[PDB]
Amino acid sequence: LPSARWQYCGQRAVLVQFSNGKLQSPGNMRFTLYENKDSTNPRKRNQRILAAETDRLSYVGNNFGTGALKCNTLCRHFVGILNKTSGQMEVYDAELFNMQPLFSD
Amino acid sequence: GGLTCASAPQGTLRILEGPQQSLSGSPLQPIPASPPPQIPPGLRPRFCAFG
Repeated sequence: LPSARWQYCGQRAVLVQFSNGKLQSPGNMRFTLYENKDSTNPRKRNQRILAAETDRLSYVGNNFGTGALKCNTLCRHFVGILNKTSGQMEVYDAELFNMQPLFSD
Repeated sequence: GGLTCASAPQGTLRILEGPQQSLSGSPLQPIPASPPPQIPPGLRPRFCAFG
């Protein structure tokens, strides 16, 4: 019955939810994330956009618009690491992004 | 600005509020049954036959 010391250390590690399938073959794929300017009003704490550069398509992931998922607001998402020699499951705040390929207008 | 991918996640944990056992161990509370109708005390012949 294994245990793990819960050492909460604090940054928000992104997690990806592809609307196409599973990313099972990673390769040359560039990932960049975007944050709003005005940090004054409390909407900047949720405004974040993740962009995915592939040569074929570009995948974009929101937190606010129509299609942004409700699993990271009605429930929190954490990330365990479990440095096995020390035996401490150190925990990071996380978000899940449901990515959707961009086409046109 | 890398954001390189990592390996597959090697386990999930689900945390939720568990129900208490001490509220789960109580015996039942039946409604007490009303008694069957009993003969009211102090009954006697109030009618003597005429004449």
